[PDB]
Amino acid sequence: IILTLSQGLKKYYGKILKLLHLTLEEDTEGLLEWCKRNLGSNCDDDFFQKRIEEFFITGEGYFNEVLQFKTEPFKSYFAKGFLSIDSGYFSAKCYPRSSTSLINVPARIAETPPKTTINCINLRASVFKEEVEINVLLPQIAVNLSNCHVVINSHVCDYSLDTDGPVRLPRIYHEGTFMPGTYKIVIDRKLNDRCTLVTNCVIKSVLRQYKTEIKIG
Amino acid sequence: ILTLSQGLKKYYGKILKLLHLTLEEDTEGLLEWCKRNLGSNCDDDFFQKRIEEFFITGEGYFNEVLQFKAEPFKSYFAKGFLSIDSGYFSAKCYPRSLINVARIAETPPKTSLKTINCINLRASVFKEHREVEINVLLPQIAVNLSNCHVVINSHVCDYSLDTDGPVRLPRIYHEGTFMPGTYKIVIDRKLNDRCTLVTNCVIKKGQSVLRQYKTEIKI
Ligand SMILES: *[C@@H]1O[C@H](CO)[C@@H](O)[C@H](O)[C@H]1NC(C)=O
Ligand SMILES: *[C@@H]1O[C@H](CO)[C@@H](O)[C@H](O)[C@H]1NC(C)=O
Ligand SMILES: *[C@@H]1O[C@H](CO)[C@@H](O)[C@H](O)[C@H]1NC(C)=O
Ligand SMILES: *[C@@H]1O[C@H](CO)[C@@H](O)[C@H](O)[C@H]1NC(C)=O
Repeated sequence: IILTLSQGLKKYYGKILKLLHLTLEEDTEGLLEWCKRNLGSNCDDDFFQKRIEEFFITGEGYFNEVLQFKTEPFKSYFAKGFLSIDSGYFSAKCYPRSSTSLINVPARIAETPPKTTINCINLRASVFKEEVEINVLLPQIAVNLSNCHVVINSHVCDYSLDTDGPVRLPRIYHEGTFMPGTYKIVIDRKLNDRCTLVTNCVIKSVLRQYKTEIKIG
Repeated sequence: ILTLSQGLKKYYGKILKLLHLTLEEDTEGLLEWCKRNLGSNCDDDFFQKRIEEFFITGEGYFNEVLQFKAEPFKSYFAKGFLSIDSGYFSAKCYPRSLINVARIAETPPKTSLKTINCINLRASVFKEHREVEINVLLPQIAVNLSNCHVVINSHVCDYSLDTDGPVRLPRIYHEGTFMPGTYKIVIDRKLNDRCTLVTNCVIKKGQSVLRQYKTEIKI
């Protein structure tokens, strides 16, 4: 029943990741006693939501691994670059606002007449002979992966995805829903053979929309 | 003739001198290292452009030679930051992946840091361990250290200083002189006993006229 320091931290990280809408499952059993024994405060959804908000926006100086700022085992506050929120089943490298100097979340675009090296206003494809990166500029327009293993980078949180379907982006709640403005999807060509991305390619100052299936390898 | 590592350190030395971070350099044999390894000329124009592309208009990946896009620097396996280390001075410079750079009136204290009432300075003491940070908000107004060893952080480049006098900040040239918008000065109290920082404390509604009085921060 009693949870150790690392186990309680991993459960704390697991719930924070689920509120970020990065994972679809969680394991948060036993977190109430770990908080009231180490943190000393309640760990309800309000506590976490405020912690996520304070971390990604309105950040102030240093913090701790429990994502607490200040203007017993987590009182050292030797963290300002980034924080590695790792629950054991899914890891994420999240960057605080203290490192950055997120949009406030749309419309549906009309249809234009190929669905299968592209020419999209919303997509930027780069090929490094060293991998393939497909940067997107319209994060609300989704890019569903299929039979793929990617790592997506951003200015809010970097992490790797293998679940097929819609890409899960972090979403902060502070007077509304805040989503990143743009994210980049890197794909290792050397296991990713049958990887297919289905997206909506945008053609031009009115914009147009047509589906396309971009496959790598 | 200079080896690969030695040529890189001299390459870093010239970039550091152009950044106005160091006052001395060792660049003898650097042109031969460039035309033999880089394949391009290594004049002040070449370096100035490399500094320009690195700190502004940066786009994606680069190499330790500050080039963006047997050729030992064609793999472009470098992201995040670059450690410009010449052997005599190290600096962790971050690419964008800067202000453009007035006199304030005078007001009538001459010396703790718990209270300095400065609009230009934000003094924090981290009892969280053993360190003192004095954030500055007006980089043009200089803070001269005396008998001190600090490490200054910024959004352009982190490095440590021990030379007494004005703090040396990076300066990028692109249609003008660009300096960082704000820098942080950390001081480890646990060798840094005789440290004295002399700065211009800013005192005194939106209609408030701006004022200035000298102050000597003792640690
Ligand atoms: C975000 O947008 C919503 C739109 O209704 C608005 O109500 C809210 O105040 C905005 N929040 C911020 C922080 O801009
Ligand atoms: C991604 O999947 C969702 C859910 O089925 C779908 O509505 C959307 O159209 C897909 N993406 C594109 C670009 O079609
Ligand atoms: C700085 O001033 C110079 C000289 O007028 C100008 O060319 C340059 O665009 C300015 N840069 C910024 C960022 O204001
Ligand atoms: C620092 O040194 C310069 C040297 O010219 C001097 O003018 C200035 O008054 C000193 N103090 C400050 C706060 O800059």
